[PDB]
Amino acid sequence: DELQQAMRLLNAAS
Amino acid sequence: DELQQAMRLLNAAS
Amino acid sequence: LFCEQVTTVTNLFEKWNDCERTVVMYALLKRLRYPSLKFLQYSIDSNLTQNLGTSQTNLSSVVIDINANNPVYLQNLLNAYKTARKEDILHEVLNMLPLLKPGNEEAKLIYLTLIPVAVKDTMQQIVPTELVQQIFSYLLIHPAITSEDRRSLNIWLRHLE
Amino acid sequence: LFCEQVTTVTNLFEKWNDCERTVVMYALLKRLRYPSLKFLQYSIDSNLTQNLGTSQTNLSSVVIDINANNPVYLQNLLNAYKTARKEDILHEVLNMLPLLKPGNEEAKLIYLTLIPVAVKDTMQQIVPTELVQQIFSYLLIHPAITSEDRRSLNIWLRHLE
Repeated sequence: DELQQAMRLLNAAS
Repeated sequence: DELQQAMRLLNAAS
Repeated sequence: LFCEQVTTVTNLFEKWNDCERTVVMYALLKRLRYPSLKFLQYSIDSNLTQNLGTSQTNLSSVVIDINANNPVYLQNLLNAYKTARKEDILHEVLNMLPLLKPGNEEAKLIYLTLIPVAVKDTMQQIVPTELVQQIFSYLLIHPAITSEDRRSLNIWLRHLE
Repeated sequence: LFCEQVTTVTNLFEKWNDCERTVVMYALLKRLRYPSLKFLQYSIDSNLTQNLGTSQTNLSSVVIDINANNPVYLQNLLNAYKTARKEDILHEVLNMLPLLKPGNEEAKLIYLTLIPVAVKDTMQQIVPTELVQQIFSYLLIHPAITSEDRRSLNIWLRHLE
């Protein structure tokens, strides 16, 4: 899901 | 103030 | 760490009923800045169009909205509560209250005529106290409910606390 | 108890940045039913009115809202990025993107014209990796971005995953 994809990027960025 | 009032009523029911 | 913090929050949320979810979401919005509120406004306008575009939830959503703002539906429900079906009617009121549109005075008046009767009924144990506590919770933070309305309802809140 | 699971969620929330908070708030809105979404729509409206009625935020909110949807302003920031101040310009793009209004094609195009350049610059390490991931996070869940736009952008997401 695009929302899951977004949480992964936000995960990496933390 | 009404927000905390509500949080209490919801926690009372908890 | 982030995906984990989010999985914690998400779980605690799904362990919450709709009233607890709505009240908490209301409080978290007060910790957001303007650009975020606008994004969520446009986001809900997609999720709302989404619900009203799929049979699964379209009709139910359209109906509860009109019913919650239709003085004719609400008056007819108040006339039936007094008599009986109090718990089911109170559940219907709790399900409909969040949809009360700011500015709908006719509808607001009927909601505020029923709340007193229901607090008195909870004191005589005719109706579950949890339901009335959830109704008053929405009433305390409701955009459609004024400061005056709240002061006039304060006498019934003391008993609920 | 509730006030204890609510306090846990509020604590992790205040440990999040504005992008992180807004993305999670979008996720939580998906775990809600129509009445709750409508209640929050009215609540965001009240919060937005309050934010625009105080000097601590009014001018800051009006200008960012207009700038984010102004094709002339955005084209000039793009023109300014290619040359320098890339980092600063991307922070500004990250703060304005949440305000992009669904249907504003003129502005959306300029936005989708900078992300590729920003992606290429992260792969040469001209600009920070987290900023472009934050911007991409919004683009994936943005109510203004179409599935067709997301397809054209996947060629750039892989480089960031």
